[PDB]
Amino acid sequence: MRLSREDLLERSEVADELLTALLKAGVITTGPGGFFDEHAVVILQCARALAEYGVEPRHLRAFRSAADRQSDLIAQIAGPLVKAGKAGARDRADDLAREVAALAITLHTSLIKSAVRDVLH
Amino acid sequence: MRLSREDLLERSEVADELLTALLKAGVITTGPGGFFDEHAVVILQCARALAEYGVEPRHLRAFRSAADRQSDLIAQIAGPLVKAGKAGARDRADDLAREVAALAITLHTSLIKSAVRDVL
Ligand SMILES: CCC[C@@H](CC(C)(O)O)[C@@H](CO)C[C@H](O)CCCCC(=O)O
Ligand code: NA
Repeated sequence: MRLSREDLLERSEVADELLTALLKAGVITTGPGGFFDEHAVVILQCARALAEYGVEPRHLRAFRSAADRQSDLIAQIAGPLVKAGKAGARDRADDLAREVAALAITLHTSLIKSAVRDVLH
Repeated sequence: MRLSREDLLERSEVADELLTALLKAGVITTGPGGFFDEHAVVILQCARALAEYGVEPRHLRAFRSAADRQSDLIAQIAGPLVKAGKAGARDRADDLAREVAALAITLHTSLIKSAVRDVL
């Protein structure tokens, strides 16, 4: 989805001032057309909950820098697979790259959960 | 959630060689108690599927590197909340620290999904 700023605030139930803080810290960004996506809703809701635990938007800036680097590693794997999707009537040619990107994200997420478990216990 | 190496191989359904390679490369590890967790099963499952698409275990090292650094940032945010847990009559409670850690991971995952969709 393509959400305006106001659409994002309504869906997230977060204050405009928190969104402004997250934008100015580079944590959240608009997509290339200047809209927000569905992930922005979740990011803003998590950021609000985290602010309530004393974590200010500027302290999430590292998460974003790391996410961008990981996204590039994932694109290296999935990008060349865009052309390899089945293109029959019933197919959509992007599905294979999406599947591969999703596997990589799941892998990565699980690695972080694992590493966190270990450092907190 | 405390899995032996055999439990991990049977649950993940991957070849012994793949696990061996992932261990050697540092991508998968046991916890401090010496065993594997439920996350290891998912990691192995995903790694096998990714291998089928071209991704060698060696190539997953960059993922592991990054995940460890992210866990260190998460520990810095969540670690101080261990002592703030709602222990009740107990001496300890890590539930707040776990919640903060879970939020942070969700946020980070969502940041990745957003960036991937943009790049692709
Ligand atoms: C939200 C759940 C995951 C997310 C995974 C992805 C594409 O970001 O890696 C996907 C679900 O597969 C969101 C979109 O529904 C997929 C549209 C195709 C875009 C793509 O190929 O990257
Ligand atoms: Na956009």
